[PDB]
Amino acid sequence: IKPDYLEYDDLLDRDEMFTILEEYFMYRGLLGLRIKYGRLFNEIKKFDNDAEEQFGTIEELKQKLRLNSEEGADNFIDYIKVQKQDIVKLTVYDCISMIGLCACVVDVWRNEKLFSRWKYCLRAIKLFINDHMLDKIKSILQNRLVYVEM
Amino acid sequence: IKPDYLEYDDLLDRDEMFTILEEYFMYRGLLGLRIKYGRLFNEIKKFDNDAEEQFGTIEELKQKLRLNSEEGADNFIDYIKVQKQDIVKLTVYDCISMIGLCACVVDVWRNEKLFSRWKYCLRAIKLFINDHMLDKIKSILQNRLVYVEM
Repeated sequence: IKPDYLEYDDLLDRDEMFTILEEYFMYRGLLGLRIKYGRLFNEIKKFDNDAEEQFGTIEELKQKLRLNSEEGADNFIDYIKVQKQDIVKLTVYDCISMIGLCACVVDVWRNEKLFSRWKYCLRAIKLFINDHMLDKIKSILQNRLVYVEM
Repeated sequence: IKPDYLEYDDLLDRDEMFTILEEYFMYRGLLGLRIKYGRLFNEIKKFDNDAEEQFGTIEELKQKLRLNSEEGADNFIDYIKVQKQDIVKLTVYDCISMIGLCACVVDVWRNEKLFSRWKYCLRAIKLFINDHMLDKIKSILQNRLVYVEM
């Protein structure tokens, strides 16, 4: 049995980055941010800052993609595919920003009670972030948590 | 990619009983019951009646097992082991009541904001309900859904 990541403070080598992200989008997407997070989820939360910088404000994105419309989730996936298509040399930081964007998007859906749309965040991550990039994100998070400790 | 089960109205061969129950406990444990459910979850919700008849009221269990205490999840698992011990020969209907019991317990934890405890419902199901029994539960649900169509 894997741990629950909601209040988890570490990122061990045996912890699977994809599972962490699944639990992150589940809890953020269903419960929201008025909940205590552990140090792990609190580090992932910091990715929101990167997202806003790379892709713009969530307000602008909400309007551009009509996120709460019937087509909103499909519009978000299309947007992610456009980014994947267009970024010439994808970096781990593009992927970090994309995780943050998914997180800001899942908030819009939660606030609207479109609870099941959190699943699209996972669909988006699988399209955009390969296993090599997941490993790089994992190592970044491990280093940042060590720095927080020390 | 499997469908989302929150608003799902069917139960097909490809839909796995354990995944359905994972999502049921996740959604009920995190969002609660003031949410639109599909026909599938609405049938599973009927298992609450079986639970109360077989195991007693949630108020009795909450007290007996000190569910919201530090030890509450472990007390719940101990209790599941007790029931399995005391049942002479387990039937599909014992397993149905047990699913309803998990559901009624997850409500108590949601209400207390012990949000990660829903995971213990899955541990309980794995201890109590084998794949043979899950198959039988699936058949029963499928039958009940046909009646709802008619």
